[PDB]
Amino acid sequence: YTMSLGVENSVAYSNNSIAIPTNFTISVTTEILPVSMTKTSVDCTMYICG
Amino acid sequence: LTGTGVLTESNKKFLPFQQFGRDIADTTDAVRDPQTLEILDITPCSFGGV
Ligand SMILES: *[C@@H]1O[C@H](CO)[C@@H](O)[C@H](O)[C@H]1NC(C)=O
Ligand SMILES: *[C@@H]1O[C@H](CO)[C@@H](O)[C@H](O)[C@H]1NC(C)=O
Repeated sequence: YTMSLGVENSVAYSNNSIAIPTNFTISVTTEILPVSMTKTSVDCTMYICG
Repeated sequence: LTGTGVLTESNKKFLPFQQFGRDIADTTDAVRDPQTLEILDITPCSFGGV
């Protein structure tokens, strides 16, 4: 299929009118970041020559 | 077949025709001994940085 970009909404704009939030949620959301590779070392001499 | 290693005891299920066994690195990891048909484990001999 041709993929959906999302819900094809349109904002109900006007002059002289505004929308104001009456109620709210706290949200908690994960975010994950890597920080380290596995510290690795090669004895190039033993690796090449056994 | 030459090498240097720790010749440990093995439980490895050698099939009747098999002469030796390898790990992924082409490293021969087990041998049927040619004088007595017991199976040796060629465990890695230790090395590290100074
Ligand atoms: C603002 O919207 C009203 C209708 O609500 C319209 O009559 C008026 O012309 C608009 N004025 C401007 C400056 O857009
Ligand atoms: C906000 O939403 C919660 C949902 O449980 C509701 O109980 C509460 O009455 C609402 N508060 C306001 C100020 O609208």
